[PDB]
Parts: sequence; structure tokens; C-alpha cells
Amino acid sequence: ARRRRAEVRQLQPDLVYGDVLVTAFINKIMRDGKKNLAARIFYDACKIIQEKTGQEPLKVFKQAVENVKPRMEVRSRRVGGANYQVPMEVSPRRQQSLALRWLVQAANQRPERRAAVRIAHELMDAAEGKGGAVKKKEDVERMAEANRAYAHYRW
Amino acid sequence: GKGDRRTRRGKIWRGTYGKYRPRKK
Amino acid sequence: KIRIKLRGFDHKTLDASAQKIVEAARRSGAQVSGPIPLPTRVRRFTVIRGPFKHKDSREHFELRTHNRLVDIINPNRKTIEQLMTLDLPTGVEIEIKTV
Amino acid sequence: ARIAGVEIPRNKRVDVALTYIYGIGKARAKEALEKTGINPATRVKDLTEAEVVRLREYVENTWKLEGELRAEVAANIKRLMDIGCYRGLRHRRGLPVRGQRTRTNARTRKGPRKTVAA
Amino acid sequence: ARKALIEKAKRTPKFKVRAYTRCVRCGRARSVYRFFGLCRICLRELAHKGQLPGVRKASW
Amino acid sequence: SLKKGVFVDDHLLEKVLELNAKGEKRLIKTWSRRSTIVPEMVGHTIAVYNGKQHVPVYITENMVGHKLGEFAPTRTYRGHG
Amino acid sequence: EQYYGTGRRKEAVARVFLRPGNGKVTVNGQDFNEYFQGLVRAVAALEPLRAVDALGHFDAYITVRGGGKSGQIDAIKLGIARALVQYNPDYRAKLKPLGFLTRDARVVERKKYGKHKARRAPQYSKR
RNA sequence: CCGGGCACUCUAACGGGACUGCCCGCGAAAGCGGGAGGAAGGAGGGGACGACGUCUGGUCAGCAUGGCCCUUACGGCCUGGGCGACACACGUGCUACAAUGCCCACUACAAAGCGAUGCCACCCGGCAACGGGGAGCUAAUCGCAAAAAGGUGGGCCCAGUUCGGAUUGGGGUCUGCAACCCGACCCCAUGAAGCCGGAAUCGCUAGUAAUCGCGGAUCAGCCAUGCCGCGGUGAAUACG
Ligand SMILES: [Mg+2]
Ligand SMILES: [Mg+2]
Ligand SMILES: [Mg+2]
Ligand SMILES: [Mg+2]
Ligand SMILES: [Mg+2]
Ligand SMILES: [Mg+2]
Ligand SMILES: [Mg+2]
Ligand SMILES: [Mg+2]
Ligand SMILES: [Mg+2]
Ligand SMILES: [Mg+2]
Ligand SMILES: [Mg+2]
Ligand SMILES: [Mg+2]
Ligand SMILES: [Mg+2]
Ligand SMILES: [Mg+2]
Ligand SMILES: [Mg+2]
Ligand SMILES: [Mg+2]
Ligand SMILES: [Mg+2]
Ligand SMILES: [Mg+2]
Ligand SMILES: [Mg+2]
Ligand SMILES: [Mg+2]
Ligand SMILES: [Mg+2]
Ligand SMILES: [Mg+2]
Ligand SMILES: [Mg+2]
Ligand SMILES: [Mg+2]
Ligand SMILES: [Mg+2]
Ligand SMILES: [Zn+2]
Repeated sequence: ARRRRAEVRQLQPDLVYGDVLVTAFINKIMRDGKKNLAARIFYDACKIIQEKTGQEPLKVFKQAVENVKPRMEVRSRRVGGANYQVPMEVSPRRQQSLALRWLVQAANQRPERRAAVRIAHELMDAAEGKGGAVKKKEDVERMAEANRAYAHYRW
Repeated sequence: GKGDRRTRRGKIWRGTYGKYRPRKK
Repeated sequence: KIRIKLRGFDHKTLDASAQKIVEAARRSGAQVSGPIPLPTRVRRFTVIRGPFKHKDSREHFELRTHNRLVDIINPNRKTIEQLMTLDLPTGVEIEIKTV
Repeated sequence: ARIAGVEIPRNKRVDVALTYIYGIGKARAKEALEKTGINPATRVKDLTEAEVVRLREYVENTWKLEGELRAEVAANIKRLMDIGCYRGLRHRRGLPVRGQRTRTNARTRKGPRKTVAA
Repeated sequence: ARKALIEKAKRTPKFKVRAYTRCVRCGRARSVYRFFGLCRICLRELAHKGQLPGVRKASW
Repeated sequence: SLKKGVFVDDHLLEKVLELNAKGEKRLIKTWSRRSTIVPEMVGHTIAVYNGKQHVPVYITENMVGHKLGEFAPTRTYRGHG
Repeated sequence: EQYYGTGRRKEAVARVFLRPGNGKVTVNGQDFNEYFQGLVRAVAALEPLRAVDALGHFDAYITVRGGGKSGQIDAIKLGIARALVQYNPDYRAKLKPLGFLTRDARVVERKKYGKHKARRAPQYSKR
């Protein structure tokens, strides 16, 4: 991305809940190119957010996503001394991706044998706040706390 | 998987036919 | 009921050898239904570009075999004769069968 | 229960637990399952000793398993060795016995690596 | 290849399994095309002068 | 594996089938390692070629379906340093 | 008596026939949801209907060939977008901003000599 | 399938078609942003194409060729062997270590190529490889052909396992004069290492990367997981 501003890949909205967030999330669940499996997993998940919990599974997702969204992070930078760790804020775009990423990877670490139940529980625990993928968002922010000394080196 | 000659998936890969991939259509 | 099979390599000479026959038939005889371009069958050769060894850097050529079919429905002995000795092909091959 | 010497399969599923016997699996199983008119889909945990003894009797009688099976493949190879035979030599030195370049990994047959200097 | 080698290619009888292709412009036993009887350097050489009928270089 | 088959070369096949019905038996050098062995081979002493020389190989009843080059190995080894 | 449209995606091509009715859709001698059962991107093809407000106005009989199940679906979507643009082509007005009037130029990129997949290249060795 | 038509899909030749030519912004211009076009733009995406030259680069084993060199051999024919060796070391790969996964049954959707010294439908024998028979096609006209993933349905229940199929034993099929060394394939038994890989390291910016099958060249057969190609589904991410 030397010359350009590298404009953002844009996705077609969902065919059920009609939301881009969902598709962009669906993609991350997709192993080796299978979209069909990706949705059939996710859609079974919000089935689980229904019989289990009386709440509305869409609403959980935006919430569970907004809780696992990191507010600040520590980027490497090189200077008139050695390499450092400098705290800055995640751009809106960036916060997106990380939350979607961490969500899934956390999900797969959950012990539940079936894929949908994994993302189900995680996304629930995520929204209620106690989720493993949240432990990350938190943690990342905690790094940029302790390094606030180096926060004068930001760009 | 693609190396079990004693399976459907395997046979297809090796390109061959047999008791595990009998030829019918 | 008797049809003509046209083949060849250059479609410059192949096309131009259908069009003479169309009017050595239409004007020159009974009804003949226009040239139909049967699909081209393509032989391809891909080959290492140097004498010894550079396994990347190929060059490939191809030999294009083009087909063209014209149907002629009814016999006129001027069609038979004009299409016999007035042959003016070059690298084209022609065929005819009664059946 | 127990078949072919001791070899107890348990729980699981009956056509599967049949694989766990020496000399048997896949085919030789799903065959003797209907040949004894037994449901394969059932579980070896529970079934009538009826369908149990019909089942051991077939198998243990039909073909050779376990001890005598291993004893036969033993003396078969003993036969290839000591007859001075080629394949015999490849058994004698523990090297790969069919086709099989040995300049690089034979490892399954060769053992783990024993490295040396350049 | 050598002479008696380009020759023996032609002497085809005695166990036709032994008949192997050979280039008509080389003697080259390797990478000979059934269709042309030429080998792969020669195919590239003759195709480039136009002396291979209706044989054009491909691009796509 | 052949079966309608069992290929043996006719050259030694002669000299062996003879050494039954001639009544007499001795040492016979052949290049044919492609051939199968027995029945009337057993007890004959056949010299098989490895590419280098002719190896004496004594013959018995469990050598039966085995080609003549099984018993004449082609490569010299004795391991490494 | 009817309206027509043409669309194609990746060597797959679609014939679209629109003759008003309950909203019944026929594909290659089949119910729409039978042929496409289990494929979750299916309903995206008739997306220009939903945005044209015509629901149970039109039935559909549709032939399609080439490519594969899930790229044929994009070929139908252009069919319906070129058929709906026939009945009162004031429906061009909002179709094209939605982007249902453009054909996908996107196709399989070929293979290159020296490579493996036409971009994907063999592992570098160096030593 | 028939009549019928070729309108469509398509097949293949010929043109058309966007040139920053048009709208505001900037600017001195070239250009650049932005707008509406349009199927398409800012060289539309991909080929083919590779300056004077450099590496005393590669190739005397494709061929050519100056020079030196052997002349019952440094030439020539054959039978057999070797190029396939195995204490080990490196490069490119393939199949995996599983549950977004394995197996079984059913159900769909491609493109590009090849074949009347061949491709072989369909029927019978065989668990099968294959073998008998045997119709069509000089092939948009018959055959390779089943595409695979996917889809549906049921099974497995986290286990070195219905994971994974290396190794070995026995039984066979085929090509071929001939499968010991060295073939490919089928069945039965055997079921190993392996539970995501130290230091280190590669590819890829979109219909790409991943992943899934398919065809051809060479070719009797084949050690092809290779190579050259074809379509199927189809991400992520570029602050800088
Ligand atoms: Mg398996
Ligand atoms: Mg081998
Ligand atoms: Mg070897
Ligand atoms: Mg010479
Ligand atoms: Mg040969
Ligand atoms: Mg050759
Ligand atoms: Mg096309
Ligand atoms: Mg591809
Ligand atoms: Mg390479
Ligand atoms: Mg290299
Ligand atoms: Mg201007
Ligand atoms: Mg240029
Ligand atoms: Mg010279
Ligand atoms: Mg020379
Ligand atoms: Mg010599
Ligand atoms: Mg020789
Ligand atoms: Mg070699
Ligand atoms: Mg090396
Ligand atoms: Mg490989
Ligand atoms: Mg272990
Ligand atoms: Mg061998
Ligand atoms: Mg495990
Ligand atoms: Mg690794
Ligand atoms: Mg690039
Ligand atoms: Mg292939
Ligand atoms: Zn040549």
C-alpha cells in the first residue's frame, strides 16, 4: 500500500437478518472456502440463543460484538533507540475485525463438541461480558494502560 | 481420507474403481 | 439431403471457401442452408523454451482445426458439375456424402 | 464377552468391536454379522448369550486368528529368510521389502534416524 | 544421439515393446511428440519459421 | 502374477527336462533370471548370473513359485564405514 | 403474455421467463426450492423483485445451464433484473444504483507456467 | 422423441464498443480528484511481448561446429546388471494428525480437452481389478463421464478412534517376449509414525489465497503426489 490508501473490501448484506456485520462474521467461521457450512453453523447458533435464552439473538450479536471491541492497543515502533511498544487507539475499522476474529478463535477453544454450540455459548458469555474473547479485549487494553509512559511516541 | 484405498474418497483420488467405488450411474 | 464437410487450419481460406460454394449452390442450383460453424477442435503443445534446462519459461503453440458445415437439399446437375471442376481451394479439405 | 483366545470387546458397537480382534475387521466383520443373523447396529454390552455363542463359534471356527494367525505369518517369513531368498534378505536386514527407494525415508521400517558426520 | 542409435530406432522388429520414438530432425529420444515425430526443441524451431502448417503461438 | 502363464525360458527348460530323462544331473549356467523354478528343477545345481558372474544356487521344494533371480542378488553391500 | 432476461456468471448462463402470477418459481422443470434446497444464498437471486415491490405479482419459469449451483444464482439475478426492466422500464431508475444491472466480469484467472495456481508460486528454497 | 421453428442458449467469423471524448473541482498546461454514463472505465481484468547490456551465466549429451583425441576400438551388436544402492544430510511435494470432521446410502450443478493402430455405451460372469460378448461414432451427431466439494438422510461420540492409512503376510487382475532385482491396480488380513511441529522459513492483494474434482502431453504399461492447463465453491486484510 505504498501509493494508495487501500480502500476497504465491501460485503453484500445478509440473506436473513439483512446485516453486513453478520456476513463479515460468517466469513470468519468459514474454513477452506465453504460458505454453506459457515452459515449453517452460525444460523444453528442463533437457534441456540433462542430456545436457551428468551432474548433476541440478533441484539446479542451487536452487544457481544461491542463488548469484545478493543478501545486501545500497543503497536511496535522504531526510534532513536531500540524497538518499543506504543499505546494508541484502534481505528473503528480495526476494532471491527479484532472483535470478529477473537470471537471465533475463543469460540473454538470452548470445549463443546459441536461447532454451533461453541459460537452460541461464547456469543452469550460474550454479551453478558464474561466471555473468553472478552478476556482478550480487556487484556489488550491492559497493555496500553501500563505502557502509557511511552504514549508520547504516538502517531 | 484421500489415501484410504478402502474408501470412496480414496479411490476417487487414485482414480480407480472397486468394491468401495463400484461403477454405476 | 447431401451435405458438405469443410475443414482446415487458416479460417481466412476456410471461410472464403464456403462463400464461393454458397453461391455456386444458391444461384447455381436448388436450396442450400447457410454456413454453420461447427466448434473448433484445438490441439495444444506446451514446451520448455530452452535446449537444456529451465523448467519454468515455456512457450506454447496450438494447431487450430476449424469446421464448417453446409447442407444442400436438392440435386441440380450444374451444382454437381460446378462443385466438381470449379474447385478453387488451397489448404482447405472438403467432403461430401450422399447419405 | 470374549472371543479368540481372550480378546474382550466391550460396549461401543458390535460390528466395530469385532475389528478389535486379531485377523478381523471391516469385511470379515459385517459378513459374520448377518451370517449369524445378528444386528450389527446393536451394542456388545447387551445381547443374548444366544447371539453371543453363535457369534464366537462362527468366527473362532471359520478362520485362524490371534495366536495361530501370528504363528503362521511368523513361519511364512522365517521361510523367506533362511531359504536365502531375496525378500528374505530384506527381512534379515530389516529393510523395505517391495519396490521402495531407501536413499531417503524408509523410516517406518528403518527405525528412527541415526545421524552421522559429513 | 549417436548414429547407430538413431538407426536402431528404425529397425523396429524383435519385440515391438522395444520400439521407441525418436526425433526425425535429432535422434533425440526424449520429449518427442507423436503427432509431429519432432522433439520439443525442433517443434519450437520449425514452428517459429512458419514451416509448421497452421501452427501459431498461443496466448490467453 | 500371470495365471495362464507361469513363464519359464525354454533354453534351460530344455537342459533341465533332459537331466531327468537322461538320468544324469550336473551344473548348468543360465542367464535367465526372469524364469520361475521347479518341479523338475529341484535338486539341480543352476548357476544364475547377477550381472557380474554366475552364482551356484541349490534347489529345493519351498523355492517353488520363486523366480531364479530371487536367489542371485544384484548388489554388493556389507553396510557402511 | 410474458417478459424475458439474460444473465451469466462464470461460464454459467440463465434464461428467464416472467408471466405474472402467485409468485411461483420454476427452474429447469423444478420447483425453485427443490433444485436449490439447502443452499443459503438462493433467495439473493430474486432480490431485485423485493426492491421492485413485485411480490406475488409474477410467477417464474427459468432455464439455466453451465457453471455451478451457487454462481448460476447470480445469473438468474441479472435475468430477473433485465426482465423487470422490460415491464415499464422506469424500473431502471432504482435497479442500477442497487447494482443489479451490471454483469460480473470476474472469472477464473488461468494458470501460469512456472507457477502452480496462476498466482500461487512454488516455495522459495535459497539453500 | 415427431411435425415444426432457430426467437433463445450456444457455436464461430466479422464489426461495434470509452477515447478522462462529457459534467462541476483543481490546474498554466499534462494530469489528478469527484459526478453521472454504461456491461465495462481512468492502461476494464489476463496473456503474448523482455532495450544497450551483465553474470568469461547455461548448454560440445537436441543439433550444429573450429581444435585435441581413440581406430579390431574411446567405434559397433547382444544377454544380463546398474541408473531404483542406504549409517546418513538438504530442496520441492503428497496424505494426515480429525467432529466447520470420518463413513454409508440417495440427490443435484462445470469447463477445457482427448478418442473409429482408439474412446468403448449397454448385457452377462466376477465382492473387485478385470474378463467375456458386443451397438454407436472419421465424431457440437457416439464414447471417456462418475465431476468432486456441495445437498439430504442416517451412522460414529472425542477415543491413537469408524481419526490416519505407512508397513508386512496371503490371494489375485493387466500390459508386456519378460514384472527377482524395479511396474501399476483389486481383494483379505496387518494396521505404524502422527494429537499442528525448535531455531528458522514460504506463497498470496479478489474471483486472488485456501479448499474440490476434471482433461491433455509423454505413454505398451507406469512408480504422476510431477508438469501444463479447466472449471466448481470461495475468505481475510493493507494504519502506513
Ligand atoms: Mg478411514
Ligand atoms: Mg514403489
Ligand atoms: Mg529401490
Ligand atoms: Mg552425431
Ligand atoms: Mg517404450
Ligand atoms: Mg520417446
Ligand atoms: Mg463462452
Ligand atoms: Mg481454480
Ligand atoms: Mg518447478
Ligand atoms: Mg530454484
Ligand atoms: Mg482536461
Ligand atoms: Mg509492448
Ligand atoms: Mg566440437
Ligand atoms: Mg557432438
Ligand atoms: Mg559404447
Ligand atoms: Mg543392454
Ligand atoms: Mg534418477
Ligand atoms: Mg541439496
Ligand atoms: Mg510429490
Ligand atoms: Mg504416539
Ligand atoms: Mg524390480
Ligand atoms: Mg484427538
Ligand atoms: Mg510443518
Ligand atoms: Mg500484486
Ligand atoms: Mg490427473
Ligand atoms: Zn529434435
